[PDB]
Amino acid sequence: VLLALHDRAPQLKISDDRLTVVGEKGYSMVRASHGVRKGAWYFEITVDEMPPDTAARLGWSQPLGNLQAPLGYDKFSYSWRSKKGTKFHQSIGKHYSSGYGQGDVLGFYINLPEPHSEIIFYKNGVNQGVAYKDIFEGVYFPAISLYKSCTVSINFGPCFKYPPKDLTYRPMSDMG
Amino acid sequence: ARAEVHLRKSAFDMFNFLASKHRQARRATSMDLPMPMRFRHLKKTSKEAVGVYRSPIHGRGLFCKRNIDAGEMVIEYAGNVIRSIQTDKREKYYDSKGIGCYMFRIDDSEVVDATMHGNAARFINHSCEPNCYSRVINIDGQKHIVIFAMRKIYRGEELTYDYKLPCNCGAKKCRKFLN
Amino acid sequence: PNYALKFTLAGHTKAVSSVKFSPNGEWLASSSADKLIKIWGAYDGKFEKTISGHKLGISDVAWSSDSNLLVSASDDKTLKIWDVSSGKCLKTLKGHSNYVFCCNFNPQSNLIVSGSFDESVRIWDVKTGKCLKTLPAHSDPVSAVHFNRDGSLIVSSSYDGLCRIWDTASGQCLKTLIDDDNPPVSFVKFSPNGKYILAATLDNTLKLWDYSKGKCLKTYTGHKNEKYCIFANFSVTGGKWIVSGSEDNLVYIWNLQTKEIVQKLQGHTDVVISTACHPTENIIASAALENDKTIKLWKS
Ligand SMILES: Nc1ncnc2c1ncn2[C@@H]1O[C@H](CSCC[C@H](N)C(=O)O)[C@@H](O)[C@H]1O
Ligand SMILES: [Zn+2]
Repeated sequence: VLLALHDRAPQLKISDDRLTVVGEKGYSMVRASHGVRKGAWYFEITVDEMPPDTAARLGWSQPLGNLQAPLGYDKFSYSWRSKKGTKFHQSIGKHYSSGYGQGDVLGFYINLPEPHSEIIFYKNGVNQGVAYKDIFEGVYFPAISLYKSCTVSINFGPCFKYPPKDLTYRPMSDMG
Repeated sequence: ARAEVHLRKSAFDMFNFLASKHRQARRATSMDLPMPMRFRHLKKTSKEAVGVYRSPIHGRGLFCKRNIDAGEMVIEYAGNVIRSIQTDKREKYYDSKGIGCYMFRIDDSEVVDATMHGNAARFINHSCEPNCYSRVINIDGQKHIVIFAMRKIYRGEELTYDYKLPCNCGAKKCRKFLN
Repeated sequence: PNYALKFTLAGHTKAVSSVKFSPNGEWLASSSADKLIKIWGAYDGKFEKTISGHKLGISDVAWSSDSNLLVSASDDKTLKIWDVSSGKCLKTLKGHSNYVFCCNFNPQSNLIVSGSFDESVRIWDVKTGKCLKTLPAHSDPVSAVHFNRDGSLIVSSSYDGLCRIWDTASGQCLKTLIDDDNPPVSFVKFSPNGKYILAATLDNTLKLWDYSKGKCLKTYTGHKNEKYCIFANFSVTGGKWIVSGSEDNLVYIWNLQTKEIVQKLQGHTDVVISTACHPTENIIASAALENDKTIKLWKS
């Protein structure tokens, strides 16, 4: 699955096989070229190599967020901190959820019937904070903003490692 | 005199320069010497060619005491090189704090702020008939906001360029729009 | 904590400009803007003399360490120098473009700091009277300055919330006491060791700042100080009392150990702008403005 060529942050370390996302300094959020629209689409973000002191923000975001936006700047992008699970969305300070562990197969899901959303930080099908609810109708980009240069994978294979349990997602072999 | 408790007390200014006085080819930037020589000359000589004094145009300014030549380098606008969305955060912040916002950019990716980190190029007023402009140069992979001159800028003349909002420029070519 | 009223130093014709003790602890003299620096005693209020010979009113008179030499911050924009001993027109020293509000001395008794309303702290000479330097102090007039234990620093009481600890010898801003608020800073002074700062900002709250660290430790509650530049003091002769003037016709004296209302003295009929402490014994200067014109000898 080919990643983004123009609608991303080209200074970030998107790999040459186009299956591995590595960030840099400054919260420029690389967004993949496959924004979900409707039905049920779930991809994984297989975290493999990540040093400590990385607030690896993972979640969902709309195209009206900036390429240089932090994941959790405005009313369109969610937020997920490693330290104490503190979420910042619509610029609201909520020491709300839990963080994550290193090596966990991440990858989140937002529920788009063709409205009713399921915005929970899906780490291996385990709750890491029931985040938000009641999105609008539109395109929702993949959303990865990083503080350091950590080496995490992103999965588009239909035989997923740890999806949400009893998720009737469409397999990602129809996205590209 | 101890009885008339008077007003005009607080200034809301982080800098306090308003004293009683406030007394307002050889060089490589005018030579055909290469751009690293000009850029190495610029940081060493913008500290000693110009100076910050109190501005009748607006606030405090950049009053040179030297016949600045035409087309040469004057000063480098160096400050907080923040991301383009940290611009709106610091704009809301220094709207909440009252400190004047200084955000001139190189491009549409990251904008140089000049509020916490800065230099004497914060004290550059705007004249709609100015004596300088700017060009984006390239040094060692980095880009630098460099204020190139236009004409022979005399002793005592305050330094202004084109920023590209009613101004105190005093010129007859006035746009009154800086967006 | 039993300061008792003893005498009344009556005779003033205008608002009493200052009531400060002499450095020998034996002459609580006083002055006003009526060109009458009324030299009084300390224990009974016995009359000694009265200095006159100005053109306009008088803002500040400051004590030299021999209890004799008096510089006058007179409102004719002069620095007329006078004497407890003689009272001769020693040096009339003009120069300031606005009213010379306050004046102080170094402990070496050889410099004349001049806190005027002209936004330029100039320094003058005791022997002849040359304008020594001119500090680019503030965009605000000066209400109060002080030297440290030797005279090497100048603290500022600006009006936009700035207490710049100025150098004296080289004369540059060494440390700027920063505040996100910009209160009208009224009367600052160094600690008697020179290592702590009592910044009297006008928010009904005195602020004791450290000089080394720089953060506040203790404050005070339940006192009226918002409009006038009310002087504060330090007293260790009894307890650790802090003598200050009042606006609701009191004598504001409380303790740094208490920080609250534990002792009040009373009897004035105007705003007490100047207070002072006797250095060894328990004599406290208390005198208000034009609607009082009396000096009240409190004594424990
Ligand atoms: N020529 C001019 N006339 C009116 N406003 C100007 C101006 N040049 C710059 N400005 C605006 O005024 C602000 C300068 S701050 C004023 C100068 C300095 N801070 C001081 O007073 O000491 C800037 O934010 C700028 O946008
Ligand atoms: Zn203008």
